[PDB]
Amino acid sequence: GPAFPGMGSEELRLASFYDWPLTAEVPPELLAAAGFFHTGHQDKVRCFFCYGGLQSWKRGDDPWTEHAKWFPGCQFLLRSKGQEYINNIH
Ligand SMILES: CN[C@@H](C)C(=O)N[C@H](C(=O)N1CC[C@H]2CC[C@H](NC(=O)c3cccc4ccccc34)[C@H]21)C(C)(C)C
Ligand SMILES: [Zn+2]
Repeated sequence: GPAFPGMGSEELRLASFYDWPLTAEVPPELLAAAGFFHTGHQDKVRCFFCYGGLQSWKRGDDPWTEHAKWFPGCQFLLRSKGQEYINNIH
C-alpha cells in the first residue's frame, strides 16, 4: 500500500502546490500527476506512494522521469507508467 494514503488523490496533491516557487519551470500539474505533493519547504516534494523526496528542481525537469530515475521501485510509478518506461530511463 501507499506510504501516505492521504495524498493518494491527484487533486489534493495539486492543491498542495498553492505556494510552489517554480510554476513555469516545473509545473505543479505535472508534479501532482506524477504522484508528488509539495512539502511546503523550498522546492521539496514527495511521492505519496514510495515517500521518496526530491528537491533542487531544474527548469524543464520532467517529474515522471525524475520519479523513475531516483525511485524505480515505486509501485505507483509502475502502475501509472509501466515497466518499459522505467527500464528506458535506466
Ligand atoms: C535535478 N533534478 C532534481 C529533481 C534532482 O535530481 N534532485 C535530487 C534529489 O532531490 N534527490 C536524489 C535522490 C533523493 C535523495 C536525496 C534527495 N532528497 C532530498 O534532499 C529531500 C527531498 C525532499 C524533502 C527532503 C526533506 C529533508 C531532507 C531531504 C529532502 C533526493 C538531487 C540529489 C538534489 C539532485
Ligand atoms: Zn513514488
